[PDB]
Amino acid sequence: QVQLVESGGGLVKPGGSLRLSCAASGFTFSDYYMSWIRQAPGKGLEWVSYISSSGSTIYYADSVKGRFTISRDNAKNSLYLQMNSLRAEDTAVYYCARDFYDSKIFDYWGQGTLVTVSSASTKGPSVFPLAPSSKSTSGGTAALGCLVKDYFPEPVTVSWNSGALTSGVHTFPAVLQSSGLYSLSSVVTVPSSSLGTQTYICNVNHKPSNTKVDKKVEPKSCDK
Amino acid sequence: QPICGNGMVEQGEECDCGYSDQCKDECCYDANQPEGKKCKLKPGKQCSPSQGPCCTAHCAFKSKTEKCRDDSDCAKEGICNGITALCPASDPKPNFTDCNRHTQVCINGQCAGSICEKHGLEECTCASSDGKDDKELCHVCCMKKMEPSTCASTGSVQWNKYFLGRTITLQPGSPCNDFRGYCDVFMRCRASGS
Amino acid sequence: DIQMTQSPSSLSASVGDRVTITCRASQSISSYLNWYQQKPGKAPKLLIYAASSLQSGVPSRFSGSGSGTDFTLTISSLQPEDVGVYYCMEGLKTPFTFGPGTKLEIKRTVAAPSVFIFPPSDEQLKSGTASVVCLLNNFYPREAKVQWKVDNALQSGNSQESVTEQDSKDSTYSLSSTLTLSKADYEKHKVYACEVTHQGLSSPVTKSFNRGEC
Ligand SMILES: *[C@@H]1O[C@H](CO)[C@@H](O[C@@H]2O[C@H](CO)[C@@H](O)[C@H](O)[C@H]2NC(C)=O)[C@H](O)[C@H]1NC(C)=O
Repeated sequence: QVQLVESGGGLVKPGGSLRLSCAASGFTFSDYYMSWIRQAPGKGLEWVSYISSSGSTIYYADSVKGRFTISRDNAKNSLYLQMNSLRAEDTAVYYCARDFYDSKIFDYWGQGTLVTVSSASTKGPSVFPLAPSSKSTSGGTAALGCLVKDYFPEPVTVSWNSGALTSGVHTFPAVLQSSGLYSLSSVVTVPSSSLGTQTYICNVNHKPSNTKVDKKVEPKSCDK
Repeated sequence: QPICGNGMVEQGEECDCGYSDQCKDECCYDANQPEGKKCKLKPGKQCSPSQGPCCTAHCAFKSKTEKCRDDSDCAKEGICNGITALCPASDPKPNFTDCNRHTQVCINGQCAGSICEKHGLEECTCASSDGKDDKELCHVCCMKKMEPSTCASTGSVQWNKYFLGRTITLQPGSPCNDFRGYCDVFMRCRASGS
Repeated sequence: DIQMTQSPSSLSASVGDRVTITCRASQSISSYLNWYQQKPGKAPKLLIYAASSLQSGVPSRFSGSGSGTDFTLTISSLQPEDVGVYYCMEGLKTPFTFGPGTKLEIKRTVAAPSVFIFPPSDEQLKSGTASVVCLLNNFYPREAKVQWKVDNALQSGNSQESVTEQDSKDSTYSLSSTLTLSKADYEKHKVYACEVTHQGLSSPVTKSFNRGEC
């Protein structure tokens, strides 16, 4: 198979520099050209760099030349993309790709990594459960959710039931609260019987604050 | 299907100013006119701009010695014939003139072959043992007539008398690697998928 | 300078409708052009490598075409999982240029939105604020209208509506608003509700709860 994993990317102040790495698990990494393509939050894709198998050919884009220094290590199977003097227009998600033996241009891509050039500061996400109906009916009518309040840079991951719960899960990027605060809510609808049968918990990983919170959602259960 | 009304003028008709709502050209009957005058040239008119670049807006032939086709790598500036509304055939530029960003030569009044045959040679495809063998594919190479073993790059001690330290690079769209690839902008031979 | 135009940009059609997307080129770009499909949150995927060539594993309904300055992608039969944003990228005369992007939704029969109301958590109440969430799930179209009649007083605005994308599995939407208030605001009113005015609902079905939340 082919799988590319990208690491790095976060909240960088205007100017400065940042490091980005691409790990290529399975393919003859020394027999394929590599490349980077990025997309802004609300724009289209845009190519950045194109790298030969053993160096000797390193191209960039006219909008990044003098700011991006790219490198690779075929022995370590890694693809570094160092970027310098970041401007506000560099806030985007950067995608690792493989520009094949110049054929079937980019046969595979990675999931990317968001880069935020905001001058703000990272804030820890508070987690609050959205409880289901304690006066439960039957036949499958129920719903539960988690609220990630005041989380910032952007990126957050939500895995209900540690990846077991996938069908019926819904999540969509949040909007700034008054004082520059993202607040995302994830919601899943489950059978009314399972509401009283299984235990349902949301696993949220806030990579930038490096805070991982596992909050279970249970009915109101008043009069304890 | 040679439909009258299309912006291009086909056989049978002589002018295609278009439908009435856009037929700004007064020299031509509208496409939505009676079939007797179906996209026909108006009476008492000499030409129409749709016929070619050698016509005036007042439906009169552009005079002779008036430019109609620009100068090209292998073509000289075309002058209007003064007798027809189309630009006549341009006189070709002289043989073996540097063409296609100096990668080719002006043969048959067009741009084909390569600079190799300018120097009395013929074009060939080089090959390297190890390393950046791709770059050599987008580098112009030349050979003696019917002597493939003489193949060597333009920018070498061989062919130095001809090219003088000029590693001529193929233009994008030119085939390479014995037609297996086509040279790209980044000077990397590419093609023949899979 | 090569200019890449993509028409249409927005496109809504039902299942099985034949779909054509045209990538317009300023000059004679080469045939080394590939079409890619992207879904939100995920990454783009190869659809059609060079002019009229199907990539292995891609559904076989797609069919490319085109030469010179005009290239064409043809979806023979549109399907629920074909919702997404499509791009055209050329080659060999191309600093890896990407087309503007053809967005493509799907059309389906109107479905009943499942409406659920979520009272805030107790831990947030001690912090100083409170957030009540109204939820609409698995509906079509995007048409929505949410009202927060706290103590029957139709105050509005602290709600911020979040609209998901179309689930390819069933071609439905989802939505959610978030009413935010303070502690004194929480005890300011008695009974809370959220009103829904989807066109597929013959009546404005409203889910409500008392402040006791139990
Ligand atoms: C001048 O151009 C003409 C037109 O192309 C040349 O005529 C042909 O040139 C090619 C070039 O390789 C030859 O292979 C053909 O044998 C030529 N003749 C024909 C009938 O095609 C001509 O050779 C050029 N040079 C001169 C000195 O006239």
